[PDB]
Amino acid sequence: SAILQKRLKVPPTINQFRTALDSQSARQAFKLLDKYRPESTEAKKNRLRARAEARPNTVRHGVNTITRLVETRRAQLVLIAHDVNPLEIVLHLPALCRKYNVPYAIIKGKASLGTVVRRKT
Amino acid sequence: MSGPGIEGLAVGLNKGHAATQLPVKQRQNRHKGVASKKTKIVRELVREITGFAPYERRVLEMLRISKDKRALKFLKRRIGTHRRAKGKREELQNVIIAQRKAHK
Amino acid sequence: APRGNQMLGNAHFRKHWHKRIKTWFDQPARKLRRRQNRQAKAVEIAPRPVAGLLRSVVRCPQKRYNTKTRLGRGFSLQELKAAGISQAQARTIGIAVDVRRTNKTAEGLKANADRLKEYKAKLILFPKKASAPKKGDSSAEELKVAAQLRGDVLPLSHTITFDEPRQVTDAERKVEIFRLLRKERADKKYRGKREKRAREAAEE
Amino acid sequence: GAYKYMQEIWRKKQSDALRYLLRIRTWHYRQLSAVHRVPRPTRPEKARRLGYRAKQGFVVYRVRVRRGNRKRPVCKGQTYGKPKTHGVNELKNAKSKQAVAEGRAGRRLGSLRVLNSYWVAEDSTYKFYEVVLIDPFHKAIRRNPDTQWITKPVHKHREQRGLTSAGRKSRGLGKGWRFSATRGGSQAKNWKRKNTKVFHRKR
RNA sequence: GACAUUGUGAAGAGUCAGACUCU
RNA sequence: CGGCACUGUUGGUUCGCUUGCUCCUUGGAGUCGGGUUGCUUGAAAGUGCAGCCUAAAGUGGGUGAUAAACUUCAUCUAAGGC
RNA sequence: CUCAACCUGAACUCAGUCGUGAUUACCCGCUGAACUUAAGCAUAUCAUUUAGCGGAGGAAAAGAAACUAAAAAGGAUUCCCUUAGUAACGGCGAGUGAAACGGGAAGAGCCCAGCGCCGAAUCGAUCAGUCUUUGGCUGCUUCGAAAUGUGGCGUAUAGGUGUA
Repeated sequence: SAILQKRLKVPPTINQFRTALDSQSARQAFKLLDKYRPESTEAKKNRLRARAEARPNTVRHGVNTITRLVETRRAQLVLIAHDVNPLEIVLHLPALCRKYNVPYAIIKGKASLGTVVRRKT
Repeated sequence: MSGPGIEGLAVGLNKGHAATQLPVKQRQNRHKGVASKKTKIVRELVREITGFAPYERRVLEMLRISKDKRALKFLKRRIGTHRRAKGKREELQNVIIAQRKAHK
Repeated sequence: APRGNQMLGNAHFRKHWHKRIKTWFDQPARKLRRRQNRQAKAVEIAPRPVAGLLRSVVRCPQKRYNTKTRLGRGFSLQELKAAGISQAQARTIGIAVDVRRTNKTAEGLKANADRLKEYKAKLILFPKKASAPKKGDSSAEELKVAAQLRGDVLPLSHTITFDEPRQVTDAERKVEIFRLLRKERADKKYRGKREKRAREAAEE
Repeated sequence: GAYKYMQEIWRKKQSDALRYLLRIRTWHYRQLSAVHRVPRPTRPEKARRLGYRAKQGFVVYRVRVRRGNRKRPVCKGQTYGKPKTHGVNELKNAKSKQAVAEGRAGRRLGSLRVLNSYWVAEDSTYKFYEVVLIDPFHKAIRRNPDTQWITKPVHKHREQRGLTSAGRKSRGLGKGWRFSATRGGSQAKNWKRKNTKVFHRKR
């Protein structure tokens, strides 16, 4: 399958996901992103009992949420995983962001983004 | 028309028992069919992304050469119905106009 | 071999009809069963009417029947609004609602509005909790009279009335009824051709 | 949301992007077994629209069905009858390929309940459908009052009884004079009613 | 024989006005 | 053994609901439709079903039983479910 | 090259579930004849029926209009009477052949996807308490499903915001 994907001619709207952020820019992006990771499991455990006895800025995720943010021009930066399968799930995000003038980058690793978000992918 | 000897006609263009018409209000089910603004934006963006089908490209070439009759016949054969063929031809003619205005 | 003057046979018995036979020996049994079911339902839902929801007044669709009226599926939303009853209130009060029917004529709307008003007048509403009555709730000596209604709720009347004798007027007598009917038929038949002639004349 | 975009993109099956994706996916599907569990739906929007939910108890299988007519299974085309029955080749099955795929999935997985299916690819030889099924005995399904209906005995083998959406298409159900042949819920029942000789008690 | 599966390049001819058709 | 009606009591649950005004909003694709083939129907220039090719649109789409254009309208809202 | 993720795919006598096979009167989906009638016979008829295969229940299926119709209009499904041996089909031969309106039995309505808002507010195992324990209720128990989106509002009668 990998060989076939390399061999066949790829239309531009599909090929745009092959060229992702370079290593240095991706490292900078992840360094910035890790500063706003959602609430951890340990943090949730510590917060739960305190709240029983008694929402900062965070990275948003989910294609529907990100699409709503882009269409409302509320997102300042969007990072799209380069390996989303099926690809139709995110095939519209680059064009939508470019249409709404929202900075966007195709970054390597849906697993990496899920790690940033305390998820799988 | 009602009058001496006439209380209503059973035949003719004026046939019908006399009654008072209430104002017509469109039912909710009638609304289905109109595109929303978001739907129109979605369709335009998806068109920009995906592009055109081979028969659409052939019809575009026909319209470029200004063979409207041949384009209509081809769309009748492919799409199937005169109504749909006319609609598709009008859409592709709008595309031709937009491309001409953008490029030249 | 038919012989002599006969009506040509037409019996449809060339299929293996012995495999599909239906008898009606259980007609009285079915009658008794439905009576028993009605009695059980009446006991279950007493003191509410056995027939169930109240139905609307309708005019039969085609011109062969449009001089008659019959019971409908329910009351339209326009009818409920005119009678001042919400759809939810009708549902909990026991009034059939026809979500598909729509009114296009004041007379038809008003007939059912009057029917709803009369039903509301005849309605007896028991307290939600017997101890504490509320507003709109019927009074105690009214509740003491409550009895189960059998048959259709607000049954229709199919009696035919005869118009009072009157005087024949000269205006009535002078009309040419047959010529009027033929004129209407001719106008409807030749409308389109006259429009075509008018268009051709306009172009010329 | 993004689901509208997925729907509109999937409506453009002749575009270059979807042509390439379908080529890759059809090649991949051709190399697997006829009925094969898939980890996640390939068309999440379509699955959601048909009734799928990303919840424990919903599973997806892929079924490959050979295309074309249904050759009449007789030896050397020997029919042994009148000429009206001699046809062997141009005979079309009464059920659609999608219904056949649903039936195959249901037969293979007798412990689950087929909910629906959708088209995913095809070549000149095969058609590929993804069937959404539900485990009627998982607690996530039994305790949810919305999916409790499919966990009842009357919904066993809907796809073998022609009750799924695809299966119902072949039964000719509907309203009006166009669909009058199946009054009562089935053509067979209507035919029985029409052809029954009725003997009233008093006649 | 046609259509689909059927993709990626060259040369020639013919149609046009960069496309199509063929070999 | 069940069913009911009323009392007590245990657990869970209720910022709702209707009508007026205001502004915003509103939908199922290899599906529909078309060609051809086969079966089927009382369905007759195609009633229903299916194979292959083609393949949509958005006041759009379906239907109004004689096919087609251009016209008056009327009536629903398919391709998801109990 | 080390380690760590995800994706895809495996092995387990891993923990706990589920399916198989019977029954034929009725029910649902397929497959599918010929005898016979036509005084022959091939379309037609028998018949969309014997036979064959599969799948449920106490009923099944259908079911809340992409309906009927053309009135001053009806209004889910199922069933009965009537329409009616009628319209229609048919080597227009033999033969075949409905439906709406009308009168009745019974009558009950609804839920999603999508758009939009809240956005994980949702859920399964396991542990520990507790009860009326062949199942339920509580959790800083521990794992996992879920942002490729579980739940709440909400579906054409629309719906939602604010307001009286």
